[PDB]
Amino acid sequence: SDSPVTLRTRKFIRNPLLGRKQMVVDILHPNRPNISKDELREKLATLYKATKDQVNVFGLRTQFGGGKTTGFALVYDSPEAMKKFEPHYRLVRVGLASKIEKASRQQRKQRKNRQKTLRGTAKV
Amino acid sequence: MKLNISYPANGSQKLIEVEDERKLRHFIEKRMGAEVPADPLGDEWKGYILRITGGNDKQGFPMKQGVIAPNRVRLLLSDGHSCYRARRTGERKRKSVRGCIVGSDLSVLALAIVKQGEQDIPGLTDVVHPKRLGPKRATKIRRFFGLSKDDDVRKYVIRREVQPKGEGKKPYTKAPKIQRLVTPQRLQHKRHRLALKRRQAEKVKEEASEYAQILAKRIAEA
Amino acid sequence: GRGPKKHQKRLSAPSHWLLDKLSGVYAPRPSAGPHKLRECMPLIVFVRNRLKYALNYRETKAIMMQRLIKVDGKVRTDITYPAGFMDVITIEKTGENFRLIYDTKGRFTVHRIQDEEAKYKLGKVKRVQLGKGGIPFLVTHDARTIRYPDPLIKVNDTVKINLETGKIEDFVKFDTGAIAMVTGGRNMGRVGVITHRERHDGGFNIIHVKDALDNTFATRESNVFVIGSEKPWISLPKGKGVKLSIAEERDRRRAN
RNA sequence: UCAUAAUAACUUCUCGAAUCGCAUGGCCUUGCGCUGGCGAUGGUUCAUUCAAAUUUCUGCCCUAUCAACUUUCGACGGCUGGGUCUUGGCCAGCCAUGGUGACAACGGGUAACGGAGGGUUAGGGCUCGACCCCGGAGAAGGAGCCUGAGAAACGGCUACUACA
RNA sequence: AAACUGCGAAUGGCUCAUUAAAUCAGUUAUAGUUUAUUUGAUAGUACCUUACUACAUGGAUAACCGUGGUAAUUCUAGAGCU
Ligand SMILES: [Mg+2]
Ligand SMILES: [Mg+2]
Ligand SMILES: [Mg+2]
Ligand SMILES: [Mg+2]
Ligand SMILES: [Mg+2]
Ligand SMILES: [Mg+2]
Ligand SMILES: [Mg+2]
Ligand SMILES: [Mg+2]
Ligand SMILES: [Mg+2]
Repeated sequence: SDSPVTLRTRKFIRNPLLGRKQMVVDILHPNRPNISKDELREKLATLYKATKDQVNVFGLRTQFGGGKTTGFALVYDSPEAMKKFEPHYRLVRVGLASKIEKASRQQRKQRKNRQKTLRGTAKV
Repeated sequence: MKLNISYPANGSQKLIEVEDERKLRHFIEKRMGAEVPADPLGDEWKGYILRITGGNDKQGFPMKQGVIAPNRVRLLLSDGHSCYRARRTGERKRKSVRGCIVGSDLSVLALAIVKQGEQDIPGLTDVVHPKRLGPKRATKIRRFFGLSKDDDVRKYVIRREVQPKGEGKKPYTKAPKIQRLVTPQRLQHKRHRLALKRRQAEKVKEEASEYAQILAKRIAEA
Repeated sequence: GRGPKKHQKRLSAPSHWLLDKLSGVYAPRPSAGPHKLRECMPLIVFVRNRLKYALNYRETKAIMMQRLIKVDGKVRTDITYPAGFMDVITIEKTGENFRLIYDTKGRFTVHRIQDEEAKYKLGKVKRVQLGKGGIPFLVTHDARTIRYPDPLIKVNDTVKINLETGKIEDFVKFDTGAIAMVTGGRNMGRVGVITHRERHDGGFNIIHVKDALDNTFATRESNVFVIGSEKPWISLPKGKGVKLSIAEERDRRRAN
């Protein structure tokens, strides 16, 4: 939208234990619906002099009546730290990791139960 | 009446079926572990001695040796019993078992060659299956090739070439990594155990010496 | 069959943990060690529910066994190690040391010690006997066994044990006029001065404790913890172990 | 008669490491010589932890159209032993005649699991509590048992009855 | 990978059939006991057996190869190793 998106940061803390920085991000976006997770990430990256792959955000809940969203933002010191620390479900949604394709939960359990009737190398 | 003949020396296995029981007549009242001549089975079996090793009745129930009964019985088996595979720690199960006395009402009987005859049965003596080498313990290697205490066991290891995954690469060999062999690591571990043991030795004695020192000076001033 | 329990219910968890009631059905269960479980404090609660580093179960589990948290200078990879009283928690990655001391509300607080208070601990003498070889030995409140204590440490004394060798620097005798902290009962986290000691044969002797505001109290020697002979040997949390009523607590907020 | 120490002996003589990884470094009689840390698993005793198991005092709804109950074959107790992780009529032998009850024993009913608690009440109360928590018991109905620190386990086994 | 070994499977979940000094509740004791796990300590011993050795002892068994049985089970046997 024509009106600028205002960035805010509260509860900022430096956490070298996971090699990241934790904070809560506030958005002031009047006269527009909301901001996507993607465009939120570059704005954080350009504010913290980091890259898109340096930044991940968890959950954006828009405040009642619009014009404001809040959420938890996570920026990392190194890209390797993000890959080693950020959970796999977060990696697949942001796009730089492949989903671990696997069968259905019931089918895997049924697949396992058939194995219990087999012994030795006959299983494979 | 199918017979499963085994040849322990050559590791040969073949099944031959006999439709006429009169050649099995001398086998009727025998017992598991009995060495029996196979003259009626001949004439290709002349000069051959067979040992009874068990058999299955017409219902597939195995023979458990030591059960003196020509019929089927139910026993409470356990971990070490010879016809039960316990799937749980301490679990016991009652299973049908055929007695050790061989005879009629039997499907397959297991045999073993005891003494070689002057014949060549196709499938038993004609084939000499190589033994699945080989020894893995250090002393077992030492006794097998007759080494000495100061010989290098590290090089007397049985090889087996393996063909790579059709890539045209150079084939290599696997080896039975020898266990219970002396390494500097094992000697270092033995050195470390005594090193830790000795370290505790002065620590307790100096604290015992120390605690005596305070008591000595405490009583003097008291 | 019958055996020890392995789960814990969130509703039945100790109150001083200050756990969210709607977060889940279960609560962390301490394994064993610096107990009693009533009261103690799991490592996960200390790092997740007090520092949020460590936001949920996965991250705190990663932190625990990256070998970055030293309880009393010792590496602990137990996600639910029972951190207890006077225990020193160290995070070299951020470079600070924490100590667990009860506040007036009766709950463990995030107390900070800078550089030198992490070199020792105060422990309460629970047992003195003769060892396997006629060797006198001493047991503290944190299961620490000392194989050679001073002969004058009888019972209930507080010994300053060094945190990299286990040796005793000094001890405080349990007598009137010593600075004491109440570690149990209704007066949790209250620091005062021992005034009276009445002996009742039967194992429920009472100790009278006087506060900095001339307030008289009473407690058993199962909850009296000696801190200093003339002045406290450690750094007290904010409030210095003085409990204020609901009115004065509100007034402190309105003024501040 | 504790902690602990000491002596005389004993044992189908327990433990006292024939286990694994990383770093590989020092010394002099240069021998494939002597030494060197961090860990992993495991190990005797003591303490500790999660506990478990018994255990003291007090407290349970209705019923006399339930007034005497227990004790042959344990009922109350004493002694010796066995068994148990341990105490104990827990059990085996010998001796004595005790134990409970109108302050309700014993027996019967419960459409009774106990409690923290729910509903409704000025005070005093009435009623419910299978059920998000603590304790108990059970896994079609009884009994028995192996493994195991921990089970009389049942998504363990064995036997009988019913069902299938 | 398979298999041997170790650990867990005695937690959890479900139900309220039995049960009226019984369970349970508050309060006591274990000086009348056991305890996997965790935590801290903790063991020097010329004791005596093998053909002997400590620069290091012995024999089996899986996995695997091959031969089967029974209509059928998370049934298993015989034979060669390790
Ligand atoms: Mg049960
Ligand atoms: Mg614990
Ligand atoms: Mg110990
Ligand atoms: Mg008697
Ligand atoms: Mg007796
Ligand atoms: Mg009922
Ligand atoms: Mg009902
Ligand atoms: Mg059973
Ligand atoms: Mg349960």
